[PDB]
Amino acid sequence: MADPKYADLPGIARNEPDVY
Amino acid sequence: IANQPVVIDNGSGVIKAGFAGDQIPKYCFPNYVGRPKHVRVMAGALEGDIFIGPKAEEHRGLLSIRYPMEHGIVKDWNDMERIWQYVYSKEQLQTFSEEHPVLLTEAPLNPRKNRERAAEVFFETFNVPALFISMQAVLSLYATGRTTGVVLDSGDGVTHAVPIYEGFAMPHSIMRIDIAGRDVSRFLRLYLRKEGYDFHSSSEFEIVKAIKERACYLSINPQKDETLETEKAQYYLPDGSTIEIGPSRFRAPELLFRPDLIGEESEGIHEVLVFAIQKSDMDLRRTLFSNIVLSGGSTLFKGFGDRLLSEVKKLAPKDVKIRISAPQERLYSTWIGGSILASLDTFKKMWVSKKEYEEDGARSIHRKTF
Amino acid sequence: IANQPVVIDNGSGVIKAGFAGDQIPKYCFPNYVGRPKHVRVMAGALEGDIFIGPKAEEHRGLLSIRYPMEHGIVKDWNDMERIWQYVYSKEQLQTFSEEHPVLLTEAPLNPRKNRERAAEVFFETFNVPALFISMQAVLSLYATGRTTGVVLDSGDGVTHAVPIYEGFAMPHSIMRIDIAGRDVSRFLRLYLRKEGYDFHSSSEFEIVKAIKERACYLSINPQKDETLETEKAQYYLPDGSTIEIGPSRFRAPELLFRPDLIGEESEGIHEVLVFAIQKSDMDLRRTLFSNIVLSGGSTLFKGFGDRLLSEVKKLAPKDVKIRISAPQERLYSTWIGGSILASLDTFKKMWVSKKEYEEDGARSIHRKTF
Amino acid sequence: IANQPVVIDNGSGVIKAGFAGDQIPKYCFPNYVGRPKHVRVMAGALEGDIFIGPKAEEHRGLLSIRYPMEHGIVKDWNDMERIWQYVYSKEQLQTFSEEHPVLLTEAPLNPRKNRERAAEVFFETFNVPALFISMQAVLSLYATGRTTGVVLDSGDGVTHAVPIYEGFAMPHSIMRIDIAGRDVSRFLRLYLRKEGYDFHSSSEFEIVKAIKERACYLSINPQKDETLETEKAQYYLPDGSTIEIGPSRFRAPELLFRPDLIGEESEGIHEVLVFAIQKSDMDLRRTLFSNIVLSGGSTLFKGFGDRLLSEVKKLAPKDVKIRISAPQERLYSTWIGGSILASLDTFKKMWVSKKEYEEDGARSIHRKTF
Repeated sequence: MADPKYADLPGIARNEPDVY
Repeated sequence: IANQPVVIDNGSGVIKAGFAGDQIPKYCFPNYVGRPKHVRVMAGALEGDIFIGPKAEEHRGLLSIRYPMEHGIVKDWNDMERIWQYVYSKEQLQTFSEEHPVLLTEAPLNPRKNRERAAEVFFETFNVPALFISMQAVLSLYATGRTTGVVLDSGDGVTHAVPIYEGFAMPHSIMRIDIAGRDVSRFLRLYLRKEGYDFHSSSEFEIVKAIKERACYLSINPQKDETLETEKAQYYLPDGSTIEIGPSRFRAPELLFRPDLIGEESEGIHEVLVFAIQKSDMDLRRTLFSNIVLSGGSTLFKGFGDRLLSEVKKLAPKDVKIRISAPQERLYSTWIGGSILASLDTFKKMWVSKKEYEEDGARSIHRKTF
Repeated sequence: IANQPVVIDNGSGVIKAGFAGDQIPKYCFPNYVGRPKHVRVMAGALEGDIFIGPKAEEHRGLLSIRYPMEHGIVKDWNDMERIWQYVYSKEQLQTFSEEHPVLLTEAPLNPRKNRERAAEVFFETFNVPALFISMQAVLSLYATGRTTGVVLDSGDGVTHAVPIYEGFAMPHSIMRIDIAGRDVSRFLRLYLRKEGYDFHSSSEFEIVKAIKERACYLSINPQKDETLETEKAQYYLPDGSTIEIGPSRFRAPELLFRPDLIGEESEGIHEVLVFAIQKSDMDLRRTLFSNIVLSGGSTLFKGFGDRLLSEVKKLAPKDVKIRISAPQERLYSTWIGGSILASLDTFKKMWVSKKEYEEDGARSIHRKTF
Repeated sequence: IANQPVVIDNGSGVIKAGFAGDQIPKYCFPNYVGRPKHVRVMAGALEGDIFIGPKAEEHRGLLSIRYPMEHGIVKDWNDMERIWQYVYSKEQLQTFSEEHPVLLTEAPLNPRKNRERAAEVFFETFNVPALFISMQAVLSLYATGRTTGVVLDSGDGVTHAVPIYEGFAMPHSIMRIDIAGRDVSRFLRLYLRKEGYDFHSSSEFEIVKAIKERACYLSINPQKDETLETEKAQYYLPDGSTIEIGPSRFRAPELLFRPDLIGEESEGIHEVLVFAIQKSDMDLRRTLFSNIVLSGGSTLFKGFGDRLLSEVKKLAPKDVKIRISAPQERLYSTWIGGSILASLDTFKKMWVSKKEYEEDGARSIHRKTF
């Protein structure tokens, strides 16, 4: 979208893997 | 009188403005008043003698800049009145203060005197029909669409972490520091002088912010980066003179994690996030760990969220699912939630009207916010 | 080897020390281990790098103060070992640990692991011939000269009520909260940030304790003081800067009676005192109401006993004579009783000898205390 | 190899040298390299064509003077190498560089590249066995005999206030400004052109320094002196022609307190002294105000110490004991402390040896200075 500052390819979140 | 209300997202670094029910703020400009250093001999000069917004960004070199807000606490009240007047004026909004209700923002655990004097400005000097003051964390969660969430924010003035769970903000679990983007930029400036390149003026200070925004990253292991020798990357000024930054680019944002570098023992960003989850009740901790939301400009460093994960893995209990979420629109997250909050029909009940302010005073404003 | 035994009244805030059969503890100093915040460049600086006692009180600004003991539960054992080593050293007592038997104090209902590790320190690291751990409430009654009475005390860590009747301590009628002087000082600090004046640093925390000690008073009716507007009395810091404290000075010590303000649903001092009298047997309640002994540091607030009476009048059965006794030397009441208990000829039978500890271990210490 | 070590007090205006354990530096000469403007036709002339020390002071008019060091930062490294070689040569010291260890001095918060290049010169061009770089503030306190106190200094290069409490220099409270004696002398010259008596040549520049040293004074109230009309007192030049100085004498050293006159928004001496004290922790501030040490040549203006106190009374908190102490030999303060520091037995542990430099490099020098 429009406006000066964005970050491209950080991702929405960083998550640990879910174990059983 | 229920017109389309205005959303003034305050902050020491940047001030966002616009109307309710919009996707993104149309009016974003940095929060400072610029006044000229030099004498105007020649006629046909830049009139007014007070510069706010894009004029001040364009003509930095002339203007002795000074920030009215430090750590979400307005020091110079005359300067903030001029900025809020500039926001309302024809150069930005093109509307009167009398028509629209106002949505103001503040950091949590601020001085109550500043909140009272803020209300005084909007009700007396400007003639506002209704004012409402809100938190950053509650607005960030409105923008995402969640209810559960720990909001680790990092603006220019303040860093804090309010743990909300299913629409229940816990006021005593709030952890706050006065270490943030401005102090990192001030710490980078001090390093650049130790490297060689000196900057001292207030117009010259914003170059250091631009270097900090562009060329800075957080090392995953700082001891490993210390032992190794850096590459020394370059940067071009508006002048054109090249600057070898060196190790100061990675050591600058370490102020956020190690606040002992500036010489002021605080918790740190990662410790504030853990302490906020720990101060809350036992059964709420695992849900608060799963919903960690990021916001503000000082979360935009390269490898910030990766390091913030690793610090939580070090501190928090083992075998727990950590999820540090962070939307695409982190900078305008607080404004978007305010625009969403303003558009809802419940907004009419929450605010403080002018009639209610004239009758009661400051006590009614303190009651309605909490 | 029956030398003059040493009484060490432990506590989170302050640590009193001295010999048995004395009128007042000669050696009182605050229980914390300060270590320097800055880098010593020049030679002839303060040597050692670990500061306990009056040197730490003199050079607060240099040292990052941290307490080893919270709520009568030692967290950092290495710091408490250094404090006890400082007590015995030539700067204070001028004696060896090998000569004198030790009288130790601990809060009731503490972790047994801490009591075992306390004994390990005194028997093995120091080479004490005989140790004896005792309760604070029993010693306070020894100092007054009574046998009967409930003992409400309020140190820096713990607030507890022990109902005792003619030398019969009732362990099941004991009440306890982890809400005391330190939490009141922490709650005052948070309130001064809401006023305006922040004291984030660890050395700067000691200024908040000094404000709490001097400029605080407990109002009788809290709702009446909330409706009325305060005068905002002044206070001078160690630097010289003036501070209007405002309504925080009276609302801060209210934590003791209302622990829902900090966000920790507990009983409160006045409820604990009534609960301890109620949980005891029916025939003892009226004698326990008449004999109520105050002790510790957080009983020294202005209008504390007046409010405590009013709260007992509210809760207790009607037409019952209440009497909240308060000695002159309330802070040293726990030590004075220890010095009295140490001076008695029965003391030789109560203690745990070194030979007895080497044979049995922790089980003998658990048996002799109760 | 532990010979009687050499002290080289480095400075932009003046450079002072000698040996350890001496009362006063025997070898004080100005830090510049004069080179002849005119052509040498006749034989039996001044040989060498590179003049340093008393020959350069004697023959000013011949030589195009240029200072290698500006603001404690050498620009022309070849000239400083020639000055250091002249110090060691038979014209001044009469010693070899290989025998004695070196005590060099530098201002705080300088470029680290200059510090490495300084070390390279002493270790490789000269063959020094051991080198040590130190701060001017720490040495001034060694000279006086104290450990506590702020060291305000003002030479020809830099003005900086370093707060040190009981041998603990606080690196994050070190204030610095590039507004010292050279900028005052440059500002005096610009004023004398406004008066009428212009100066342009480099040999002719040192006459302005002589005018600055002799006929100048700092008034208490600058607005009162501005309203009043000056007497226009005289001064005779080295030629013989008289100069009526006028208001240029008193307004010239005002630059140190008002840096807006030259056109550079900085703190000023009086603000730097207060800011350095304010940046430190609360408990150390009152002791830092009681111990203020002056140093350098630009503290020798008439009514400077009286103006400093008036400015401290204005800025600092009320009812605080201010005391601006100073040595008798304010110019030789930093050297005497270095000579004291060099003669101590600990000095062997502090320095960077030649073997240690050859192994590690610049990192070992950055590990030993700070």
